[PDB]
Amino acid sequence: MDVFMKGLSKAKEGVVAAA
Amino acid sequence: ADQLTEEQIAEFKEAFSLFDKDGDGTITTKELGTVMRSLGQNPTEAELQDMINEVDADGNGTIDFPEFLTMMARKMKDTDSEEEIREAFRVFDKDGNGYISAAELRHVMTNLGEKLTDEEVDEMIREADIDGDGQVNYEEFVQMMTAK
Ligand SMILES: [Ca+2]
Ligand SMILES: [Ca+2]
Ligand SMILES: [Ca+2]
Ligand SMILES: [Ca+2]
Repeated sequence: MDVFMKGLSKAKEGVVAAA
Repeated sequence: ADQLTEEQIAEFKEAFSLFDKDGDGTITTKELGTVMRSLGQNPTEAELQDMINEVDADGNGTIDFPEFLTMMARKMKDTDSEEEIREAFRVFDKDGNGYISAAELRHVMTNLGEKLTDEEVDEMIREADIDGDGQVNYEEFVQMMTAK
């Protein structure tokens, strides 16, 4: 989905901040 | 330096062609729904129309490479990010109890071939546990992401 594809970036760079 | 570089566009361009199976440089509702179907989903034409219609600037009912490029940088503007943040809770919260439990978080991670250790998941819940209710709610979930 247009927004679904947007989520990939959030789980990519955003999840990195964890460690 | 927030200036976009030519090499960075090539990095997402290669991934872009994977979603457009037609190879015509454009994504059609049939191409997205067909691959979206693999995600074990069954959306309707009206539901997809609102999603694609919102970012359709040429009114051609398809997403063109430059339209796609705008969404990729749109993350910095955080315009639709609010929609994804609220929608993501629905996918992460499988039980629909309105609260995400520890057993529930491991399930979605496992389907994607991802898995961490209990201590890693235990510490993650401790840090995100702001209200101290023992579960993560929409309040903690939206508040956890609005950090500078
Ligand atoms: Ca196409
Ligand atoms: Ca369009
Ligand atoms: Ca739940
Ligand atoms: Ca909590």
